[PDB]
Amino acid sequence: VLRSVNSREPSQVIFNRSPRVVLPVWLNFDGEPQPYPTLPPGTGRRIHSYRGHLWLFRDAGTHDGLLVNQTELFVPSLNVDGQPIFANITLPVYTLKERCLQVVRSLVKPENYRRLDIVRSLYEDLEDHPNVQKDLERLT
Amino acid sequence: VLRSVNSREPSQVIFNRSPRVVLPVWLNFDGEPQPYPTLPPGTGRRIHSYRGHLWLFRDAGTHDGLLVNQTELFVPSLNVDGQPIFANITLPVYTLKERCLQVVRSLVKPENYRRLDIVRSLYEDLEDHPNVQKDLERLT
Amino acid sequence: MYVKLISSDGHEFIVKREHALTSGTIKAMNEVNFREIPSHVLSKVCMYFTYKVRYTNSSTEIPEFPIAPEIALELLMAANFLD
Amino acid sequence: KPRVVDFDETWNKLLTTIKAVVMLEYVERATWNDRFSDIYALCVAYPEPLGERLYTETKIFLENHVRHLHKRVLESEEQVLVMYHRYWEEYSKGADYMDCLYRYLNTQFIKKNKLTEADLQYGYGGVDMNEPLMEIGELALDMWRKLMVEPLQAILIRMLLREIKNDRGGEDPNQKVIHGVINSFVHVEQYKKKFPLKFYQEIFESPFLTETGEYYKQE
Amino acid sequence: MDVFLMIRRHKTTIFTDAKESSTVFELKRIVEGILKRPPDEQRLYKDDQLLDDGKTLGEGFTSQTARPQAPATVGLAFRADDTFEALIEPFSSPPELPDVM
Amino acid sequence: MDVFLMIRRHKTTIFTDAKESSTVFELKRIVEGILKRPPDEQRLYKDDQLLDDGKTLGEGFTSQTARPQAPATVGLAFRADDTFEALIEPFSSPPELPDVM
Repeated sequence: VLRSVNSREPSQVIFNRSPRVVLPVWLNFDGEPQPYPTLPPGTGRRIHSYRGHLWLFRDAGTHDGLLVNQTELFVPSLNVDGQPIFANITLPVYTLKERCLQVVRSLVKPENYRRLDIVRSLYEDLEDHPNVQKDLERLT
Repeated sequence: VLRSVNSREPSQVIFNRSPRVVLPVWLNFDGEPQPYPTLPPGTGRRIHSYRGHLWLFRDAGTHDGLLVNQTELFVPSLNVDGQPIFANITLPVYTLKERCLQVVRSLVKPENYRRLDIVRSLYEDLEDHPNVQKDLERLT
Repeated sequence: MYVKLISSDGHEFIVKREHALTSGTIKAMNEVNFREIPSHVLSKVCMYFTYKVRYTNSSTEIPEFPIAPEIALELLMAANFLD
Repeated sequence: KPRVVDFDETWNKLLTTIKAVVMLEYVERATWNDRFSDIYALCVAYPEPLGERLYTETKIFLENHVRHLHKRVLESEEQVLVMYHRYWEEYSKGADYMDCLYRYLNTQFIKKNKLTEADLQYGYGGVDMNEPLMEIGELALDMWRKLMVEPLQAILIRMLLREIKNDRGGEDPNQKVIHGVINSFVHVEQYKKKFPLKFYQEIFESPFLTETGEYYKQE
Repeated sequence: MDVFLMIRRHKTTIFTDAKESSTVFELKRIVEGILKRPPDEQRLYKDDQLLDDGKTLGEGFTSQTARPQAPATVGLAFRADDTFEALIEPFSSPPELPDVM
Repeated sequence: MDVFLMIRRHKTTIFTDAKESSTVFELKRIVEGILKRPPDEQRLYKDDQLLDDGKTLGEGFTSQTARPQAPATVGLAFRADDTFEALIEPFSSPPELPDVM
């Protein structure tokens, strides 16, 4: 369902205002995800894309969600006056719980998650990482 | 010196035949290296480039040199009968010295190199973490 | 307007009522005592409220919420406690 | 530092506040300072949450609170309109204050451990020990439905239908009681996302349209 | 510009935001609203430095030093009758990191 | 297909490649050319299994089991009259891994 419109009309974009290594992902013409080159904290890239193409942004290491233009998804519009579209990528409001969980997933190896001194559900919250595919069902 | 020619004439290419995660690099119009999306072991991509653009390939973890069609560098050509040009990316036949250095370089944390039971020049050998700019200088 | 939050070590934190109400748990629980939350965690919980308030939908680029590792675990408890 | 508190302090204080629950002075000030300081200490008590023990005795208390209220209405079937409804209010205002207070247990213990109602109906489990591990307010209302509304429904409906039929006849029945009883049929399923009004429509609206037709047909 | 603070006095701490342009005395009114102690009965300090009532918080509490996520300390000492108590029970220390961290 | 071998006998080892389709006897000719012992006076083993002269190396030396970088062992036992001596002094073991490895 979430598969890029094959318009073939170019649109240039300027892409990172977050303490993350952003991974840009494009959703292809058939709906399959394709990862593009990563952007370190504070970096800019001018890039070429196309009108009605579906982009989303994640953290490259941990797969976490990142916002673009204060929203969850980005689509190139028209390059009016030939000007490239801006894609200002930033952190979402993460919960205090998750801001803490990020930290736990990053220090402990997955094999030792069920050894932690917590109730079952907090293991099941650890083992449900930021799975991109499940967010595509949420966006659909 | 070594830089892509701004021909603006398109070319389609097929990009791995190794047990490594390949990192393609494009040498821009100014000669500066721009990294592109990796290819894991045995994977393919059909990609769009341009005639007289300069490509090379490294490893995604160690920055090791890799070959494309037995050559160190690749340049796209005109697509005869509309068929995509094949870039078969492989390992070189390294020196046995360089092969031993790889294994040591990737396991041991650099601070401990000067701590090893080896002759002093081997530290100097190990401390070339295969520099791409030095290899641009080498090819110039 | 304010409310009082008292750590396990008796430190009393007085915060903007609104900042406190940020927590689903505090909303649940105006002088709350936290026999299980020592003043280093509580002060950072208060920093998080102050942070969330100041940086939630702010024009200035959002800096990462720094958390010290040692308190990350106790603050995780307080976060999972507070929600 | 994150620590354990025994259920006896937390729970019996809770129980007292869940009984006192008809009012929120104890929520706004006392639950902020006193009540929650006890139960929060325990709910996700650092080494192990006594949130399970607390939920269990809280449920048994709510069942006993609702059964005490139910007894008072079962023999007082005329009072089913006044009392099953007003008791629904004392106890549901309670479910709300319980849930202000309990938003910690509710979030930190209950929801983290909370198996979906579909998981419990198609054969799975670890929450419905004695009622599903629902928020205390949802648990309270589920218990109110199961123990007050469902057993008293035939009397509640019959009385409301007679009182309204008498209103159509020109009598002035207790309007506030009638409206409150009717609203209780709505709130007792407010937690069900698929159909928050089904119970009210099947149990009260269908019988009500039927008696109203017979009244205007005669008029 | 908002300045984020911890107004600390013995076992007291006040987490609140105030403007960079606001005064020490206005902060004492905020503290009054909090601890039910009038400003004359308060001595505020920027961290541990005694601040005069007419000074702005900017005069070192800046939005980037008194930050939301890393507030500056505003010492508070209450006045027991004629004089101010000695200026902060520090916050308690956290426990040691488990081996796995 | 090339099959890479280590024709090993007691402390001796011969590194050579032969075709998957080549015979045990042809390998014994390679060994004869090297160790100056005639083939009938050689018992070749695929690793430790006794091989018959007419068998192809494929019949377990395959290019992927007898690989250049991980050759198969071809045991060799020399002839003691009518009989073969007992079949390979193994190669020495490596030292323990340094802690940094």
